[PDB]
Amino acid sequence: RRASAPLP
Amino acid sequence: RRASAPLP
Amino acid sequence: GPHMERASLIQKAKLAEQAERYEDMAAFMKGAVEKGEELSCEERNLLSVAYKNVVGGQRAAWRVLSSIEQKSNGPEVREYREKVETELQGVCDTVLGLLDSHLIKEAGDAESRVFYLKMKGDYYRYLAEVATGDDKKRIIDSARSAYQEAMDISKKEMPPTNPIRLGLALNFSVFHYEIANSPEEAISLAKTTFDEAMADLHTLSEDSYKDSTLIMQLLRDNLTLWT
Amino acid sequence: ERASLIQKAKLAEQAERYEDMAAFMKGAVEKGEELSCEERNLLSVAYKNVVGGQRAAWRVLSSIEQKSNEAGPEVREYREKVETELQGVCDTVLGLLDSHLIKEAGDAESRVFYLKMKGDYYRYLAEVATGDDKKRIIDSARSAYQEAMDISKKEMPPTNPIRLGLALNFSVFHYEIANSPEEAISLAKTTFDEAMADLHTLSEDSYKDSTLIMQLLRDNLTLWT
Repeated sequence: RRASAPLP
Repeated sequence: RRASAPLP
Repeated sequence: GPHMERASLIQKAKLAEQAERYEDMAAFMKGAVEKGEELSCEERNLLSVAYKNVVGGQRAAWRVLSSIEQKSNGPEVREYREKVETELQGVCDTVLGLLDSHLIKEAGDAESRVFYLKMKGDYYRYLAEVATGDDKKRIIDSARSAYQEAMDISKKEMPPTNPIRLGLALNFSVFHYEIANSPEEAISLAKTTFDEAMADLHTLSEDSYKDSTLIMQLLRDNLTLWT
Repeated sequence: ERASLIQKAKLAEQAERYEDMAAFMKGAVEKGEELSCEERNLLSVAYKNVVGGQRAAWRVLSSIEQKSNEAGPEVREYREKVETELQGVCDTVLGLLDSHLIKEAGDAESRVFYLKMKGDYYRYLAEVATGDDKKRIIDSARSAYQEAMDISKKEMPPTNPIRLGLALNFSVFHYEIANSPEEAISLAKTTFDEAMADLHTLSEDSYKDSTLIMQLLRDNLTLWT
């Protein structure tokens, strides 16, 4: 599965 | 931590 | 009608399990139990998985908060720990209510009777983990009674390698050590259970052997920790 | 009080009670003060954990529902319940962003942060939306992302993790939501190339954050091309 921005 | 019975 | 409604609730609980939505799973299982039919082995396991995941999450959170509260000795930790405690108590009271009004029966199989009585002991033990005064004493007595009734049945009706029997003896020994402050009874119970199961392991099949040995490893880990 | 709500959100984070954390953070935001960098991150962590949980559950259910066809009604009904809860969380975040956070944002960094968050939650709504509502949602996410891109290109360096994370998510939006694989690949390549040219000038504070996003952009490109 494609990645989206991780948690800040 | 101490172990208790695992899930059936 | 009731039979169709029940089948739907069980399907939904199985979907909730796949989706890892244990509060939903618990709610579907509660509804399914409230239809009034006896639970099958698969259904008992769905009910147990659902509530153990809900209460397990709450207990872990309560331990985090309780640990911060114990180390910091503001009002926020106490207030928040109390909120978590109330939610945990409500889940335990729900399970205990289901066990007493629908599941705990004089009939039938010793397996299903020991299963429900162990579950009763477990949820009273979870209540005892967070209880304080004379209420704690009443809760400790109720867990002890449920576990003892289950032990009496399991010693008479189940082989010492049976995983329900093993799991029960494990939890009751956790209860003796952690709740009842009887480390000697806890160690003795854990040793006896392990030794009796060890003597019979060769009589088991590859499938049953893995089940029994898993719980014996847990008994052994707890003895390492307690002695 | 605001200080109490923030302390409680930090306690809820330690206890991994993200719905509680989100509720405390919502209450804190509703006090009316600007959020600090630490507080923005608490708010983001809280709601991304809640919605992430819901999205994963929705994907499980939607997968079963599709395989079922070749049904019964239970999967559809339950998927719809999860979908409604997810929609409510997104609407809560979006309501907080529109009524308190985007307007009151001081710096450009906080405004890009909030506008990216706006496009993200519209993108989560677009993942489960279907008709003309889906079209409206897609337009709203595109608009939030674009406003954030315009600000980040003018105010932040190409290696900035907020800028990089925004470009990553907007490229996910193009590929997955807007069905524009070419825009997605182009955006991801450009972002990666512009960050790569400034790699040696990256701030030590951003080393782990920026290089992670750079790895994710690269992983997505490997997958999309």
